[PDB]
Amino acid sequence: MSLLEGLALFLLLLSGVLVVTLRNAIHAALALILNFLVLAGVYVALDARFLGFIQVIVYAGAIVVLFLFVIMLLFAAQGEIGFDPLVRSRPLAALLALGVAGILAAGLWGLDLAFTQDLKGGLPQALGPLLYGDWLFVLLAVGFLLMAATVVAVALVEPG
Amino acid sequence: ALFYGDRGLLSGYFGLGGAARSLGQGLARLQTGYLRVYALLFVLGALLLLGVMR
Amino acid sequence: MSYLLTSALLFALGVYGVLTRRTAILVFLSIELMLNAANLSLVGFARAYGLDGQVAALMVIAVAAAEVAVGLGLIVAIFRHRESTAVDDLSELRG
Amino acid sequence: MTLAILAVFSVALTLLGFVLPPQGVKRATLLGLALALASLLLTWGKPFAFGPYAVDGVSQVFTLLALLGALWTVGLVRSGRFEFYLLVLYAALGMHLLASTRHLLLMLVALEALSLPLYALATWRRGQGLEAALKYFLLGALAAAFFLYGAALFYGATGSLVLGAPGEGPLYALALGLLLVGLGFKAALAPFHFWTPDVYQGSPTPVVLFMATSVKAAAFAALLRVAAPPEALALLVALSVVVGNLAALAQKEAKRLLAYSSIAHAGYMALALYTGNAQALGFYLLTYVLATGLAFAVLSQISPDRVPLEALRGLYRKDPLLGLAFLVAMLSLLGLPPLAGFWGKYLAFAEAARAGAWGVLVLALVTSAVSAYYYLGLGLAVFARPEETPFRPGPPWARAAVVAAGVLLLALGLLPGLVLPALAAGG
Amino acid sequence: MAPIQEYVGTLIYVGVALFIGVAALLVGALLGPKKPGRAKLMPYESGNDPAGEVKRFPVHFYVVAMLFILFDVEVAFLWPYAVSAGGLGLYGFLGVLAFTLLLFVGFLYEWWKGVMR
Repeated sequence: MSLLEGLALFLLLLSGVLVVTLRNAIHAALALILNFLVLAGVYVALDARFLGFIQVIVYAGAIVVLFLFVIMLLFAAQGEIGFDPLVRSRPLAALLALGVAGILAAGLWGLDLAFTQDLKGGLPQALGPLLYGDWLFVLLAVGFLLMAATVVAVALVEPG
Repeated sequence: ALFYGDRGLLSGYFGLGGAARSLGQGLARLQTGYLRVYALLFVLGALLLLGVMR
Repeated sequence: MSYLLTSALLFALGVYGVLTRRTAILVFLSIELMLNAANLSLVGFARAYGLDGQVAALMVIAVAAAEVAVGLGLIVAIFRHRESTAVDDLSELRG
Repeated sequence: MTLAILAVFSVALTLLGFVLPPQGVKRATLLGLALALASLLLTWGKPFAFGPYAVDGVSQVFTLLALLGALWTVGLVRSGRFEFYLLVLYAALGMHLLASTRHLLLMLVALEALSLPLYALATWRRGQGLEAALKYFLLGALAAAFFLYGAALFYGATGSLVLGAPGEGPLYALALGLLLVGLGFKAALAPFHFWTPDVYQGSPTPVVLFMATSVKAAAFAALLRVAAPPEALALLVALSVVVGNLAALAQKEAKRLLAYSSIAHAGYMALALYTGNAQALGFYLLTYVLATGLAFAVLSQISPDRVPLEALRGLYRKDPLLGLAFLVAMLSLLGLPPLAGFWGKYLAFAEAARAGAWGVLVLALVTSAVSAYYYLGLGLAVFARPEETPFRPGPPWARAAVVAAGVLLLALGLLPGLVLPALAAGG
Repeated sequence: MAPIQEYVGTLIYVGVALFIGVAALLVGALLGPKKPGRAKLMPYESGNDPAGEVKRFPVHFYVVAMLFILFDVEVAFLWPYAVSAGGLGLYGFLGVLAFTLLLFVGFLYEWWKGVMR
């Protein structure tokens, strides 16, 4: 737990800080990939394992690779061009950032929960009957969402 | 005298109409058209709400 | 519990990104980071409330993917012909 | 099993449109939507739940409204791309799902389902339409993030991702807030309203008809499902009505003016949220949807891209019936007697005062009077001398549609004791 | 399930592999002639410009990627069924079939339109 746990959560926050900070888009996205690795690790430590592995495969493997393809296909690595920096906004942007943590912090403060259930590690073995099961409708809805997504995305490009 | 006073009264009411109009376009000036502007105004509003909730 | 707090923090970070970023794409990424903050919190509470938050998170990932595909499609269409994306370059619509 | 019909037609027409002329596909999509509404009438008083999916009186009324809007918006659009129908179909199902469940995550998936295809419907490709589409997608995905972390925090304060779970103190409060954020954005309540002016003005008019009716409908439908507290309600109302009407004053453009006005209107409907009567809200949205659908059908018959306020003028001379109908729409949206808009407004105000929230009700009402400036600034603008203006005077489709909608409006202004008897259980 | 014990072994494996790779890089970097000159650093082909100037790339790579994300999401969902399958009975199979056919209608659409494009 805490020995490495501190380390892993620290690495998470650090990574996020990078992805929001670095004005190299590639560097950014890549930092987010690092993030997804650590996050998947923490998922597993948190007894969610399958979700961790799909997190790497889809989120890290697929999604951000499509992203990377986009920023490689369009350049944009040097995002900060043509400006309207409106610098008076950076500390105001940073200000608002602090607050959304504060409000969540408060709601989670003085909150104790029973983080003890025998999840048995979130292997898909026990997840399947939920997926096709209680969540089957949510699933089919999702699938439909994906189909609609593909046709949308296709008509969205489709120069003619 | 009282007549002109009354006329002036009517004109002052017009004054309020224009005050609401003005306030309105200040509120319409609130939207610049820059997306970052809309995003910041957005988060701002939301924090205002969550503040109200306690 | 540390995890839920960190998820909230990550959400905050993604917020800072979205407000800061000049380019569309990096805004979108910050959004993605927020989404995952959500997923992690879901995982913690799943471990607390018994595992439905996990499936939740999965569905979420799928949702995210769909909107990623669509959103990148839009980002491409809007500035394919057009030069540097910077989101302030479109001011035509004003109050 | 309206859902069945919807999924079936969408999935089928997807591949079918390869083999069909785009018009054939239009005929198809139209047919499908109307059939789904038919199933809705035949199920009145037959409420049906399956999964997290649940059809009740509310789902019934609000998707009646939504389906109506979808049909009207497809009526106008003759583009020879079968997808410009398909997307509408998708979106419609998405809205149905949104109104039909208490499951926060299914609600999320439903939200993506309805919202993603509208982003693509935002492109006539006119240079604004890309700006509109952009703002819409970015702000939209942001709100996605919020409603999602909200569902996670609801699952946080309590064992369920389904609404109605018992609920804690401050964490529960926080979670309900995070659900309220996305669900509020989708309804154009202030100060989440910023997109509304830009997107209505930017998107092609008929699409905007679709949005401004169906979307608002579905959104309030899902909103009633949430447990929202009085103080927040007060805030949202106040801001919506104030900024809505005030900024609407500043509006030189019909669509944008209508956007701000619609912010004020979301503000008014939010009062029903105090008691969540839904017979009352159902009614309000019946009246509003009819009037607005009408209004944007007319704005479509002017120009798809943009309509300025003067363009509305002299409309009476050109077509008498459309002038009159637009007038009626302006009055129903004003909430003046004897129109159904007055009974919808009244029903919301009645639930508001019933909840004993007075100052809020008052402000809402005052700035609702403010709204009469632009509502007459249009409704009467109908009678002025026509300036040089684009006019394409419709098919029978549109004439009979707009007039029918108006007549349905005023009919229920005088006899809400027809439909109002059952916006309830369905007697 | 299976122990946490092995996964830590996985972390080990990663550490060992990473260490060996870095060691290889260190041998490369340390042992060489080293002679930067303007000519050597310069990309390729003698008077150069192979890359030249190009205004971005075919979207075909984007398309392949977006396809891949969606179909991979499909597989990410298909995995939990693939394990508990005979356990989920005919109705499970029927659900998975529904989902699969849905996304296959997706693939079939984008095929008949195709991405030669």
